Amino acid sequence: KYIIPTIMLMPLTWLSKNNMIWVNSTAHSLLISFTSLLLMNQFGDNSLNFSLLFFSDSLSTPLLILTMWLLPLMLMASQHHLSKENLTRKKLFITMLISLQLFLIMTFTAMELILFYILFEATLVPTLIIITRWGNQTERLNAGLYFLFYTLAGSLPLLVALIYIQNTVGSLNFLMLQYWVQPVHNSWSNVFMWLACMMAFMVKMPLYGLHLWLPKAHVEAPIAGSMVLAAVLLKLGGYGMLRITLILNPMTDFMAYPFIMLSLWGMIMTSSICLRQTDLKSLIAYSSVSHMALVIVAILIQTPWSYMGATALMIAHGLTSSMLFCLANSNYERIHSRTMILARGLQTLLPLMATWWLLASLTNLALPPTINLIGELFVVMSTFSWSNITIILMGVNMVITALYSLYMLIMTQRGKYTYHINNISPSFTRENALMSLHILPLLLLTLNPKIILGPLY
Amino acid sequence: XXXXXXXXXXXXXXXXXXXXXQAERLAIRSRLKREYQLQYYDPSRRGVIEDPALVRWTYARSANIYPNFRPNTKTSLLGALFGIGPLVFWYYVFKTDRDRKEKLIQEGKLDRTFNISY
Amino acid sequence: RWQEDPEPEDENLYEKNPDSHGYDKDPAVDIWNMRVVFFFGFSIVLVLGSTFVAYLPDYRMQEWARREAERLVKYREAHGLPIMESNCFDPSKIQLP
Amino acid sequence: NMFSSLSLVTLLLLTMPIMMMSFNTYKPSNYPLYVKTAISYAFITSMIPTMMFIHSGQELIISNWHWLTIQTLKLSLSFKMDYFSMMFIPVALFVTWSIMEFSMWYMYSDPNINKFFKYLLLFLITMLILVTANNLFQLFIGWEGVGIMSFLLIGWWYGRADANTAALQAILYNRIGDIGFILAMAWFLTNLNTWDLQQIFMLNPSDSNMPLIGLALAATGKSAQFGLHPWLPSAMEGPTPVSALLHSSTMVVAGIFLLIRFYPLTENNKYIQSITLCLGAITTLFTAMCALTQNDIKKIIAFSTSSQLGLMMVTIGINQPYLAFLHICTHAFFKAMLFMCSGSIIHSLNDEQDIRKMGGLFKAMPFTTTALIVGSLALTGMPFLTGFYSKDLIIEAANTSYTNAWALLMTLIATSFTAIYSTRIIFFALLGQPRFPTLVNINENNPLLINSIKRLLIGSLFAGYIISNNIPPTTIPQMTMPYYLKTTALIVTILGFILALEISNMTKNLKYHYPSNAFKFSTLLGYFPTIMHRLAPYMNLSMSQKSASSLLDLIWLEAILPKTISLAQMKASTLVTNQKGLIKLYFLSFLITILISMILFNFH
Amino acid sequence: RLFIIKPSGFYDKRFLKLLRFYILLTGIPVAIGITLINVXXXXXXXXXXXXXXXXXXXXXXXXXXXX
Amino acid sequence: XXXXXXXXXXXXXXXXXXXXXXXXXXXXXXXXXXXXXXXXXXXXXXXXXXXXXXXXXXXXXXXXXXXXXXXXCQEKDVLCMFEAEMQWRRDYKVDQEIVNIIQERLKACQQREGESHRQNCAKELEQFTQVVKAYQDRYXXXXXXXXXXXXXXXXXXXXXXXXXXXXXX
Amino acid sequence: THQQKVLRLYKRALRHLESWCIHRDKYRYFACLLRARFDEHKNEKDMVKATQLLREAEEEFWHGQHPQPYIFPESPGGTSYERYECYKVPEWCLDDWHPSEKAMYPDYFAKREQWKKLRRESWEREVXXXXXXXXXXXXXXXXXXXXXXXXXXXXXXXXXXXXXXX
Repeated sequence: KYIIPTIMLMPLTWLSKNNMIWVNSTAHSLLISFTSLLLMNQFGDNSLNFSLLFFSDSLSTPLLILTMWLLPLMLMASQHHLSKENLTRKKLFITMLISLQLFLIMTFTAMELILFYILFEATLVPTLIIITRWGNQTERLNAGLYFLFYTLAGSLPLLVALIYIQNTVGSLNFLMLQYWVQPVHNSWSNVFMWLACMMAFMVKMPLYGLHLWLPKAHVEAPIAGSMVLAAVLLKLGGYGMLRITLILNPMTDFMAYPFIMLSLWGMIMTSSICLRQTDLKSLIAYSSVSHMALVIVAILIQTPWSYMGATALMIAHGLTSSMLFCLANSNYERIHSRTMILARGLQTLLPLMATWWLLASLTNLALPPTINLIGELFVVMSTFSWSNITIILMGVNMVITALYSLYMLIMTQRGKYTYHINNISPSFTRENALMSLHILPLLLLTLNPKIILGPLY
Repeated sequence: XXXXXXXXXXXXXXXXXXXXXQAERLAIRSRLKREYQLQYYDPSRRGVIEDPALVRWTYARSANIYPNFRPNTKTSLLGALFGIGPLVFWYYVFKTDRDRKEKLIQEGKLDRTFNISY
Repeated sequence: RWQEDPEPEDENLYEKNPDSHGYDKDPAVDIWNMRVVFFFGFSIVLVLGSTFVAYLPDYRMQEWARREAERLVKYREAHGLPIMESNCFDPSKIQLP
Repeated sequence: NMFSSLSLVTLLLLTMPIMMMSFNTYKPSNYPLYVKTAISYAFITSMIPTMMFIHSGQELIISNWHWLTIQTLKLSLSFKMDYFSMMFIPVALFVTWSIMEFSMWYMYSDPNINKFFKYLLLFLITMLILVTANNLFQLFIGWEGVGIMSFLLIGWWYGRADANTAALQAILYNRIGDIGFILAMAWFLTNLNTWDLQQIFMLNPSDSNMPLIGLALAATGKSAQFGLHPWLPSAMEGPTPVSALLHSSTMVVAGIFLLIRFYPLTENNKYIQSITLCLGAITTLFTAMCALTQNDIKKIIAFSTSSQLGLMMVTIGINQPYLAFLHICTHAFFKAMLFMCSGSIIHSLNDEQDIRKMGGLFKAMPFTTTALIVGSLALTGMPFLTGFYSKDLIIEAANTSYTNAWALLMTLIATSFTAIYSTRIIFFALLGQPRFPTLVNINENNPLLINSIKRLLIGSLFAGYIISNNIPPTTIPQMTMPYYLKTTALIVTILGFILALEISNMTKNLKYHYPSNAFKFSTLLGYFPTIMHRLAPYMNLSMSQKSASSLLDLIWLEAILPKTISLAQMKASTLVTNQKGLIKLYFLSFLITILISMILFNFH
Repeated sequence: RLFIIKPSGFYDKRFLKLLRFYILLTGIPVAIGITLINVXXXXXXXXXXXXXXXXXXXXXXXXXXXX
Repeated sequence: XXXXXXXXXXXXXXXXXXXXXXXXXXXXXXXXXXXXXXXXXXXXXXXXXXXXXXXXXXXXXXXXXXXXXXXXCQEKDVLCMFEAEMQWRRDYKVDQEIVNIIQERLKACQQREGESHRQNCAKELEQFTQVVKAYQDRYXXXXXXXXXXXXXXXXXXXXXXXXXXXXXX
Repeated sequence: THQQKVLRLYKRALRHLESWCIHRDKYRYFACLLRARFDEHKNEKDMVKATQLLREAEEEFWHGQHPQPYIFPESPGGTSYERYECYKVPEWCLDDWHPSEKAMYPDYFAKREQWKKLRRESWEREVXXXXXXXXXXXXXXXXXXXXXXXXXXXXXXXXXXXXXXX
C-alpha cells in the first residue's frame, strides 16, 4: 500500500525520455502522498498492527505524512540546480531521493528496534552522496565526514545495546509484544546500557554538546535547498526516543536528569550565537538546534502532557524550518551568496515573496494556534510539573525566538540593494508554489490538530 | 563603552603628521571607490559584485577556527568556567527543588486536590 | 596558469527567450508541468484532502467516548454512590507482602 | 435567544473583507471605502446587546470547534458577553469608526493604500478575540495577536534605517512580559484541571506565585508600565492612525484588561494588593516627567498614556474592577480625538513633528484647534468634561484604604502634573505668535475631516451620561472628607494649571533671560535609552561573541572529535612511517612477541 | 500624470489567479458537501438490536461522507 | 438532556411601569427581528428536515465488556495480556471524558448564578472534588505515561498505604 | 583646514539655539549675541590663540548639549522620517517588467529604450576618459568632470539620472 509504488519511481525516471523526467517524478509522487492520508489515520483505542513485521502501523506517528508531504517538495526547489549538468546526472540524484523516501517510510512504519536500527543508519548513506556532491562552496568533506563520524560514532553502540536486551528479555520485535520488560534496578553496570540507547539519538536530535553535526550540514549546502529539507527529515528521523524511553527504561529517569540540564543550556547559548551570524542559512541552522532541543526536554520528563508537545513539535519544525530553507534557497539562486547583509531587499524587488517571508518567520513564534502553539507551549506547561524553576530559563528563550525571525526579516527589509543588480524576476510559478505548499498544510491543521499530536490523544 | 566626555570632535590638531595621515586615508578610499565605479556604471554586467573585503568578513567567523587557539594560556580556561561551569551551577538548584518536592509527597501533602494534568 | 579551469558563466532564464516560464527551456514542457500537474497536487492533496485530516472517520475514539461516558454517568448515579472512579480494575488481589 | 445570534454577527462582519481579500470579486479604489461600510453596520449590531444588558440578559457561547481533547480538557472558540467584555465592544468599534474614515484623508494616493487597511482589520479582530476570551488558551490568541500585528503597523513605513528599531522593540519588551504570561499558563494547568477562566470563581487558591509573577508581569510588557516602556515614543515613527489605535483602545488596554477579569484573586491576596500599587506609584510621575522635556507633537501624547496608566493600575490595587474599565472606556474617547487632531497639524504644515516649529493658531485653523482644547482639558479633573466620570472617582476611592501611604501621596502629585503637558500642546505651539514652519504653507479643511471630528465630539461629551449611568455599580465610595479627599481631586487640576501657566510664560515672554546650561535633568528620556538601548542589547551580544561563539560553539564544544583526530593521526604516524623497511627490524620485534606470550601473559 | 514607482506585478498577480483557478476546480465537491447533509440524512441516535453488528459502515455518526 | 443537570427553569418576565417613552428598545427590536430573518431561518431548517425522510438508524455505540481484568491474569504472555490491556485503555479514554462532563457541570454553575459564585451550588463543587481526587490516585496522573502493566503497581501502592496505617491504629 | 572647522561649529550652534528658545523673536536676539563673540577673534589671524579657542568652543556648548534638538522634516539621521515616506523603486526593476503589462502605456517604455541605447554607446567612451586623468594609481578624492563637449556625460551617467521620487 505504501512500499512498492515508492519503489516503482526508480524505473519511472530512467525509462522516461530526456525532455520529461521532472514532470513524471513530481506528479506521480503527489497521488501516493494522497493515499497515505487515506488509510494510515484509522485507529482504535490502541493502534492495531498493520500486517506481518516488515512495515507496521502507526501508533503515535503522523510524522510519516510529513515525509510524504516533502516527497514531491524535495524536487521542486532542486529544479534551479542540476539543470546545467548532464541528463544522466539528473536521473541519479532524483533516485537518491527516492531511495531516501524508501528508507524513511520504513523507519516510521515498522514497529521494531532490531530491524529499525538497520534502517536508522541506512538513511545516512544516500544523504552522504547528496552532501559530498553538488556543493557550490568548498569544505564538502569537512562536513561530509562530520556527517557520519558524529552519527555513526553514537549509533554503533546500539548493536551492543539492543541485542543485549533481546538475549536476556524475550525479544524486541513488534513493540506490541514488548511488555516482558521489567524496570531497571539502577546500578553502575546499568549506566552504559542506558547511555548506548540515548547517545545514538543525542546526535540526530542536537543538544549543547555534540551539536556541531547540524550546522556543518546546513551551511555547506548539498543541492540548492531541496536536499536541506531531507536534513530536516533526519532530525525527526530519530523518533525512536519516543519508543525507547517509554518501553525499555521506564524506571530510569535519574540518569536523564543531567541530560535535561545540558539541553536546557542548549537553548540560551544556541540562541545567542543565532543573532550576530553572517550566513542566512546558518541563522536557520542554529534556530533548528534550539527548536529540536525543546523535544529532547519533553521526552526525558516522561509525563503524558509532554509527549503531546513532543509529537506536535516534530511536525511543527518539519514544515517551518524546511519553509525557511526554501526562502534561503530563493535568495541563493539570485544573489549567488548565502550572506545576509549583501542579500538585502524585500517588497521593492520581491513583492509577493515578502508575505511568505513574514508567514514563515512568525510561525517560529507563538502565533494563533497553527501547530507551534500546540508544540512549544505544551512543553513549557509540562516543565512546571517537573520543576518550578524551568520557566525562568524557558521564558528568556521565548524572547530570543523573536530574535531568530525578526533579525532575518529586518536585515532583508531594507529597500536599498545598491550593489545588487540581479534578481529581475521576483519568483517563478514553481517558486511561489513552494512557499504555499509549506504553510497552507499547517493552516489546515488549525481546524483539527488531532492528526498532529496523538500519543493517546 | 563610554568615557567621561563623548568622543566626536575632542582633541584635534593640524600639525604636519596629521595632515599626511588624512592623505593616506583618502588614497585607499578613492582607489577602492573607482573600481566600484567601473563596475556599477555599465549595462553589460547584470549580477552581484563580489568585493574581497566582504568575503573576508564572512571568512573570519566561518573559518579561521583551528588556525587560531594555538596559544591557549589562562584566557581559554576562564572561558571554560563561563561555559562548562554554569552547567554545574544548576545541578545544586534543580536537585534541591526536587528534594524539597519529593519529601512533601510522602509526608505532609502540599499538592493540590484539584490537580490531574500530568 | 589555469589551462581549462576558466569556464564559469552566469545563467538565468528570467524572461529572455522564455516570455514567462518556470521550467528551463521549451514552452510546451513548461505549461503542461509547472501550471497543470504542479497545481493538480494543490487540488487533490490540499482541497480534497482537507475533508479527511481528522474530520469524518472518528479518529481514535474522540467522538465515541462522549456517548460512552454519558450513559455510564447516568447509570452509576442512580444505583451507586461513588462516581466512576473509586477502585480502578481491582477486585480481590492476592495479598501484597 | 436573540442575544446569542446577534453576538456572532459583529465577529463575521469584520472577517467579510478578509474573505473578499483573496481575489473573489474585483474592487478598484472601493476597498478603503469597503472597510468603512463594514464597521458602520457593526456598531449598530453591537449597540442592541448592550441595551439588552442594561435591561436583562447575560450569555456565554461556544462554536463547538473544540480542537483540544487532550487529558480532561475542552477548548472551543468561546465568546463571553459579560459586563467588562460586553460594554467594551461598542466603545472600541466607535473609536475605529472615526479612524477608518480618517485613514481616507491621511495616507492618500499611496501604492500600498489597500494593504494598509488589511492589517488594521486584523488589529481589530485579534482585540475582539481578547475581549470575548473565556478560555486561557483563547486569551493567548488575542494577547499575542495584537502584539504580533503591531510589527506590520509600527514598521509600516519602509525605512532602511531607524524605522525597524521600533517594530523590533515593540515585540522584544513584550516577550519579556510574556515570561510571566506563559508562567501564568503553566501554573494554571498544574494547580487547576479546568484551565479555563470559569474555574477561578469557585475553589479559589491563596497563592502569591500566580498573579505577581504572571498577570502583573504581563501588565508590564503589554500596556506601558514602569518595567519596560521605551517602545512608547519609538512607536510614533509610523503613520498617525496606527499610533492612535495603539494608545487609545487597542494595545493600551491589553495589560490592564487581564487584571480586571482576574478580580477574585486580587481581593483575597494581600501581598498582591501592595505590589500592584507600589509598581503603580512609579508609573504615575516618572513617565509624566518625560512628557514635559520631550518636545514632539506625537511623543507628548505617547508618554501621557503611561501617566494615565498609573491610575489604571491603582484601580486593580484598590480592589475595584467596576471602576477599572470605566476609566479606559472614557480614555478611548479621549485619545481617538487627541492623537489625530494634533496629527492633522503634521500633514497640513508640510511634514513637521515638532511643537517648536509648529504654529497652528486658533484663528488660522478653526475646526482642528477646538478639539485640542476640549481633548486636553478632558484628561484633567474637570467637573463635566467627562474627566469627573472617570478620573475623579478613583482619587476619591483611594483615600479611604489601609494601603501604602507613599503610593497614595505620589498619585496626588501626578493628578496635578496632568495640567502641565496638556497646556504644553496649547501654550507652546497653538497659542501666541506663529513660529512659521515654512514659507507658503497650505492648510485647509477636507470633507472627510469634518465628518470624522464632529462625530467624535458626541463620544467625548456624552461618555459621562451613557456609560456611567447605565452600568450597575457596587459600593459607593464618596462619603468621608469634603475638603481633604473630595475637593483635592478638583483643586489639583486648578492649582496645577496655574503653576503651568506661570512657569511657561516666564520663559516664553522674557526677551532677555539667558537659559542656563547646567541643569539636573534626569527627565529628557528617563535614562532608558542608556540601559535598554545601549547596555541591555550589548550585554546579550557580548556574551554571544566574546563568549559562546568564539569559545564554545565553534572551538570547545567541537573539541571532542578533533581531539580524537589530532591524537589519532599521531598514533597513525607511529605505524606507517615507523620502521624504514628492512627485514632485520621486523624479525627483531618477533623475538619479543614470543616472550610476551610466555612471561608477561600467564599461559603455559 | 506620472510614471510612478514600478513593480513586477505580472508574475505576482498571475500566481494568485493560477492558485484560485484550482481551488475553484475542486470547489465543486465543497458545494456537493453541503448538499450531502441537505438531501441525504446524517444520523439518528437509536439503540442497536441483536441482528447485525456492522454493515458498510461499522459505527459512524454525523455526515454521510463519513460512512 | 438527561445527563446534564443545570437549572430547572428560568423566570424572565418584564414589567415596564416607570416612564412611558417609546415602550422599550429591547422589546421592539426583539419582536421585529423574530419575523425578519429568524422566522425565515426556522422555515428553511424545517424544509431541509422534512426533505430527509429516509434515515438510517445505525448501531452508534458498541458493547464489549469486561473480558477478564488485568489484575486477574499474570505472567508475560501475549494471548492473555492483549485483551486485558485493551480493556484498561478503554476505561482510561472514557474516564478522560467523564471528568469533562463533571467539569462542564461546574462551568454551568458559574454563569447561572454569577453574583453567588461559591455561596450557593455546593453539589457541583462536592462532585468535582470527589472525582478528581479519585482520578489522581487511580488513573495515573502521577505514574508517568499510560500503561496497563504499570497501573497494577499503582493500585498496589495505594493498597499498601491502607494496610500499614490501619494496623498501627 | 581652519576655516572649515569654524563654519561647521557655527552651523551647528544656530540650529541648536532654537531648541532652548521658544519664540522666533527671542531667537533673533541671541543670534546677534553669538555674532559679537566670534567677530572679536576673527579680526586677527593666529596659529596658537585661534586653535586654543577652537578646543574652547567645544566647552560651554557641551554643557547644554542635549535638550532634544530639532531636525525639522526629512533630515540625515535625527528624528521623524529619515528614510521613511520614501520607499522607492530601483531602476533595475523597470526593465524587468514582463510583456503584455509592458504593452500598457507605450510612451514610458519607448522613451526609456532610447535613453538605454544612448547609455550603452557612451559607456565605452567614458571608460577611456576616466583613465585618461593624470593620477596613475586609480583616483584622487573626487570624480573628474568631462573635458569633451561632443561626446558628453561626465564619467557617471546613472548617478543623477534615475534616483528617487516622493
